[PDB]
Amino acid sequence: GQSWSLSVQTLVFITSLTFLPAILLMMTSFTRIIIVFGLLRNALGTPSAPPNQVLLGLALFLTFFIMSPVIDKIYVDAYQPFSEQKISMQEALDKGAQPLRAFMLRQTREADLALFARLANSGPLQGPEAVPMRILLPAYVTSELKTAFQIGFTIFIPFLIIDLVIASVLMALGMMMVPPATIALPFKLMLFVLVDGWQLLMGSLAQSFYS
Amino acid sequence: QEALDKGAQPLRAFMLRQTREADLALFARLANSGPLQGPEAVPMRILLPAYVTSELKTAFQIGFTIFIPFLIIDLVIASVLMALGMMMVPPATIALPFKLMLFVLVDGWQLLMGSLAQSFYS
Amino acid sequence: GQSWSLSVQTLVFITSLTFLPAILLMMTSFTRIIIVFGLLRNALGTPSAPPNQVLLGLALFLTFFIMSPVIDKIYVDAYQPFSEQKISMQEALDKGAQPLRAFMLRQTREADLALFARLANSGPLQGPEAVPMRILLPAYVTSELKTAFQIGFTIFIPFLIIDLVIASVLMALGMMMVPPATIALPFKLMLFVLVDGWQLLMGSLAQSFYS
Amino acid sequence: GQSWSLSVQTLVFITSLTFLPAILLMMTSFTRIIIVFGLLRNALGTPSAPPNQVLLGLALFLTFFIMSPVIDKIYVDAYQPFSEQKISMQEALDKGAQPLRAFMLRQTREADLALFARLANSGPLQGPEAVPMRILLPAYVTSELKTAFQIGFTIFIPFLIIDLVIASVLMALGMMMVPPATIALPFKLMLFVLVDGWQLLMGSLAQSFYS
Amino acid sequence: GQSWSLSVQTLVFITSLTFLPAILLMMTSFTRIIIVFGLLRNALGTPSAPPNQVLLGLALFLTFFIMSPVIDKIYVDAYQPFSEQKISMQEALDKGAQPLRAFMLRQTREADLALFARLANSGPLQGPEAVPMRILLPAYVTSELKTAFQIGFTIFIPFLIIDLVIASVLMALGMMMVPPATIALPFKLMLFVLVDGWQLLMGSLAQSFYS
Amino acid sequence: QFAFAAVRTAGEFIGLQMGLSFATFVDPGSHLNMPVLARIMDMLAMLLFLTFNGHLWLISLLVDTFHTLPIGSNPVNSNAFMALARAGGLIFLNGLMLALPVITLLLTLNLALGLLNRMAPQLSIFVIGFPLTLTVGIMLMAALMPLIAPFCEHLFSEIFNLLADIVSEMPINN
Amino acid sequence: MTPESVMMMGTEAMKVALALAAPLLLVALITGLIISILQAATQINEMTLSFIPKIVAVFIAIIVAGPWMLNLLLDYVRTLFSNLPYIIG
Amino acid sequence: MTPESVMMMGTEAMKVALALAAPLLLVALITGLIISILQAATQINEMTLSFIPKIVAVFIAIIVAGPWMLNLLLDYVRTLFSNLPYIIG
Amino acid sequence: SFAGQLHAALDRISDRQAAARVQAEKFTLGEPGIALNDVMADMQKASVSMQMGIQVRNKLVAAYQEVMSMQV
Amino acid sequence: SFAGQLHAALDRISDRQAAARVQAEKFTLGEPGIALNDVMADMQKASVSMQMGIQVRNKLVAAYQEVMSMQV
Amino acid sequence: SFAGQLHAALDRISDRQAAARVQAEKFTLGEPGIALNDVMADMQKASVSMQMGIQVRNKLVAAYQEVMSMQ
Amino acid sequence: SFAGQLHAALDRISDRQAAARVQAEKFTLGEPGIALNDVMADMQKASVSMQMGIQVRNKLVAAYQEVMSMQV
Repeated sequence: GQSWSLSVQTLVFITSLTFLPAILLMMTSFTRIIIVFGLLRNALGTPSAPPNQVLLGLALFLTFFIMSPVIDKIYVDAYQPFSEQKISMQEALDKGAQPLRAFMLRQTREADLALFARLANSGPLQGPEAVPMRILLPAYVTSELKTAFQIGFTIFIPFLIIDLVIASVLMALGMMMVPPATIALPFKLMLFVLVDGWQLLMGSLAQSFYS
Repeated sequence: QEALDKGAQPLRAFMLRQTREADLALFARLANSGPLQGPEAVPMRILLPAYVTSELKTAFQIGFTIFIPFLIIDLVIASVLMALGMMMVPPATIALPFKLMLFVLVDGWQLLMGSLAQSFYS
Repeated sequence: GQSWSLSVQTLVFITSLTFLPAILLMMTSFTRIIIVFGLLRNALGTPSAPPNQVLLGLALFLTFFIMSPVIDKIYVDAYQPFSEQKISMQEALDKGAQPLRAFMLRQTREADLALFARLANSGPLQGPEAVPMRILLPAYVTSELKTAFQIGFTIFIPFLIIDLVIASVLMALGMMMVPPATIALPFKLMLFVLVDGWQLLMGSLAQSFYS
Repeated sequence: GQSWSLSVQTLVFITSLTFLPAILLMMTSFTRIIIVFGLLRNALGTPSAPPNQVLLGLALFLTFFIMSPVIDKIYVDAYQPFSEQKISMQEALDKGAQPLRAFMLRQTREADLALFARLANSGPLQGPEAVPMRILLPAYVTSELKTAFQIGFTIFIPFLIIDLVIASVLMALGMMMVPPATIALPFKLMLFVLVDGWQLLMGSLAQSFYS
Repeated sequence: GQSWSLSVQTLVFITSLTFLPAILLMMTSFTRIIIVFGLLRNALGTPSAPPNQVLLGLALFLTFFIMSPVIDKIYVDAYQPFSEQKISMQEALDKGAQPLRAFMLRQTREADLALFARLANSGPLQGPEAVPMRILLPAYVTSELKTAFQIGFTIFIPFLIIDLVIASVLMALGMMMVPPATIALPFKLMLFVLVDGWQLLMGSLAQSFYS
Repeated sequence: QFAFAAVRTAGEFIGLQMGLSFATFVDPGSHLNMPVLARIMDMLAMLLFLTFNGHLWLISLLVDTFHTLPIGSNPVNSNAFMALARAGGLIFLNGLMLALPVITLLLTLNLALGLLNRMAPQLSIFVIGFPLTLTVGIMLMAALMPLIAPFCEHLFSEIFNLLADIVSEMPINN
Repeated sequence: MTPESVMMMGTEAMKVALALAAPLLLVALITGLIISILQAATQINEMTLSFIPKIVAVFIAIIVAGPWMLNLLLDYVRTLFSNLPYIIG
Repeated sequence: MTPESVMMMGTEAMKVALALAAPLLLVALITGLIISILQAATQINEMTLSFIPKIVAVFIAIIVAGPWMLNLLLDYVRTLFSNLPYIIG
Repeated sequence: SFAGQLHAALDRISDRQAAARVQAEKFTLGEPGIALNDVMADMQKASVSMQMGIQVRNKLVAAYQEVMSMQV
Repeated sequence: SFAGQLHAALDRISDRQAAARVQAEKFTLGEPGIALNDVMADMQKASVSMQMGIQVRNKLVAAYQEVMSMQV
Repeated sequence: SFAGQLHAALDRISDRQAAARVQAEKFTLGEPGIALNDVMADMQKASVSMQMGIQVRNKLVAAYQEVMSMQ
Repeated sequence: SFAGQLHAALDRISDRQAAARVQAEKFTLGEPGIALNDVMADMQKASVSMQMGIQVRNKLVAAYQEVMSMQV
């Protein structure tokens, strides 16, 4: 097949270097991670206690570790033929996107993609392995931001229970105008650090992403 | 010189449905344009602001109805908290988990976007 | 021999000048210090009683002092052979980063390191020293975050005790329905200034860093 | 001694202005004043009633007035030999900053400079004048925090007395559910306006800070 | 007394515009009014019920109207001569602030100027009008605080009396539980709006400020 | 926003009569009671603005102000800022007029409960009083909604009548 | 939108609150009344002495109420989201 | 996830609330009851003379309880954190 | 005095710029004794003085905003 | 990995520039074998490589700043 | 320390600029020994050194302000 | 149809550049029938097309950044 000239190959590569770090990271890989981290920070009872830069760096590292396998697959299948000039850029794009599309489709829901297809008026697909990139992304994004909320709620529940029980016992013992939050916050923090909330939570999130 | 008009006519036709008759009439009164019994080729000076304000109005109308369920949840949790003698506990740390649980449980995103698309269509 | 030309060397230096103050300082030494400062600010029962700029300046001065021996080590081991062009940047960077890598390894949690290694799917290590910085950094961040809250709860304890005792003694005589928070603040501040919490706490955290 | 070129002179002159809001104001001039004002506003029982802008403007005016001797000394000893270019700005900076260190020495705690020097692991420095500038500043800031907390507690005590007396008498009158906060606040404000607390408070703070 | 170039004239004009929220509004015009509005909300017994977005907006209307003679005097004697270009640009600023300085003296206490004059070491000298601006502004703020509280506690007492008397009949009638705040709140606002104290309040501010 | 603010205060005052006035003590953190019964009317008011016109009536005022004020060297007239500042005024006036049924009915229940002290001085209003008021107070809200439908229209026209005269009588006031 | 459409939305919002809270509100007062009667007939009490049983009483009511209270908010919002393209027009 | 799981999640979470608070609330309630029956036979009191006994009874109750109060907290949250890769599906 | 020093600097820069403009005006109508290199150098010096003034003004106003826009 | 790829790219850029420089030095030393049609071409290609590297650096740092400055 | 290193770097840059300026002065005075092919090179070296210095200053000040504006 | 149109535009640009390159390659090897003015004009047209393409790319990416950097 025809091959694009180098002058336009560098142009398209540099242009892709604008979108790929921003959007392909924001709405593809760790949006759920940052959402649940923010929710956990809120639930800890001390908002903005961990540095935002530290949280973002840790989230990025966990994201890289999570997507290491698919990154390796696309890396070999794209670069190595491209490095040896085996394939052209046009076919290399699709060949690299195929495993990424498969991984993205592995995690999404069904009703979201059905609704999106019905909205887009696309013809029915008898085979699941035919969703275009136009229709794949929004379904994955909405599935991710749907599961993030329930994971965050599950994280929230124990701290809510602790706050409720401490407020109830304080008011039963007779302290009405005593702010429970300023008293329960050390207890919530101790529970979290003693049960190892950070390491266990990130491990559980990684396992959930794997399965 | 004619391609611009040919490409703009369908867009104006689509936007006219989303506009509102009251806004069009008020802007016609402001800009001293011919009202007529039958609408025909509303000028650009009048059509665009009417669409802008109509979209703002419908956006606020949808936003109010989206906000209402969370307000109901806040009201009920605050009432039950106050009734038992916990008037000084902040309901925000309590309401928010319930709000998020309801939002994820009712599958809010998919039906919300579907409703918005259907409203835009008709 | 191999090395890098002057243009690429200065390009790398300028690029590293962006990361160095933001993250190489944020997530390496004083994140737990600023976390402890924020926790103390919350414990004092007053938002931003010590100004944020003053807190950040004190934390920066404290971490500069703390890292002084490692600073001298990395200076005498990298800059002197490099300021007289007796070594190339390629291995000078590794030699300079080695002592900081050792410090991070010393201040790490074995459970976190093992979990991160298993997540990264790399378990061929024969000794703790041969770990890569890629797997060392997140574990170090997690351990520092854990010890930050571990110190923070201990910081919280005394003010909680004061609040509880003042509330109990205040409401035991029929004054149940009046907030004792406004009355506990002067006593907590008096106790802190009388025990000299700032100077004692700085030495305590420095000794914690020295383990 | 030689003099820096005009380019680097104006470069450092512009660069210092970025540090000016912090290094000259926050850790040198009016941290005590702003902390005392914040604590007084807290003690009055209605924060944000004295607006933050007005409070900061008053603090700026007070610190500008109280820095009159050191400002004049640095102004003469720097500008007068530098205006007609008889000495280099690089030595004029240190010669003008020395009296600022002399002023800092009086206000700082004499028992914390030794602690900071031991933390920095500096060698035994004979004499009270040869203290390096890198050690004086954090100790001065810590002393400022200590004295600000002390002054805040001292100001708190009379308001605590007033609140306790009012609450006790109102509860002994034959009614216990009356909120003393809304009742004692007008009495505290009337007492403060009768005593004219602003003028005498500012005078006492200036006297304590100047000596 | 010469004029300036066009470039410098617009440089200081925009910079002077930056100080407008601080140097001219919060310390000259309505610093008393905002405190009255804030305290009145506290006195009403309905904290945070009137939004602070409209209260601040309401205040600027009143202070602009009460400052109309001053600004109109500036318009006549500065804007018109400036349009004729028969007055220097710097001359207008000097000749516009001077009548304002006499205005500030009217709304300043009798025994507060002497504090800063001794503090600034300017000396008594002679001439009440011949006073530097450095003394006028902080003294104006301090005086404004004093009169704000003096006009403040005037309004607190009538509301506090109503709260006290309604609680007294509770003990006589057997209502000894007894919730004082909930029952008294409707009666507080009914008398507040039946007599329409706002018109009395707005009228009081006009005459008291001018004196 | 005076029409909004009067509506905002009316909802808050209803809440303060049952359980939302516990911030009467020293300044707390979050209000603990603000979104309970304020945002219900803090945002319903703007809908009634959209029932007639959102910006159309305000824009029509702006065009007419240009006819009244042709942009010139005429100084801004005095004795007008005070009048619009004096308008609220109606913030508490119309607030209580809407609050006439809720304030009276809740207080009558408060008075009725207190009378039981002579039969039992241990009524424990911290136990029984709050639950009893909440159910009645919430019930009054649903059944009093139609009363609010024309009432909000009162403030809109009255402020419009106030605004129409100010922008029209000011140019002839010079 | 006619003004009826504005006010009709505020009705069921309060009614669901009326429907949801009433089982919990009634339990709180019923338990209090029993102790209030116990607060008579040798009336020795501290202030109310009823706080501990009241918290437990409504606590068990959460188990008794449970799902159908949660299910109330689930369908009402779906009805509200069903008319979003229809409330505007 | 169906709303039943949330009720199940709530039920297990709320059941912890009763069990943990049970030793503290029971000892406080019986302490008032113990005084009240002992406040016959010249029932004369000052106002309450009962709050301070609640302190020491509950205070020692927490001490004797000790770790098992925290031990349950360690286990209940650990299962929920471990079940995060399962609550998704 | 900060105000006095500021006024002195501002009048000095304004006067130098005005003198440069007067020099350019004098040269533009063919007056004798004026050098093109001299007028260009004066124009450049005036421009660089203006640049320094605007830079220091921006830095100072930013610092003032930062110090006055904090929480007390 | 990212670090490995960055090191490989920088090392190959440096090797290209060093080869061009040594060829130019051999030419200017007078040693026969360089026709001036290779040194200039290699220098231009090295400049192209450096331009590509600096553009990639700018894009990468911009993206990193954008993703790091997000308000979480 | 960092302050000492910055002071040394500034002194070095100023020394290079001063050497270039004095060499240019010697050339323009007519003093023999300058061939105009080294004064330009020295001026360019001084300019690139100053450019590197100002770039480093910009990076450091931006980092300082963004780390001071944190919370 | 947006990505398809963009790919068609890139296809046309690359095809024109390839045609210019192959024509120049055919000329420089001595094949008759190719005119120097013709190949120069074709190369200039290809360069103009590439410049138009890069201008469009810059405008589009600037618009994208401006429209997606705002806060909702």
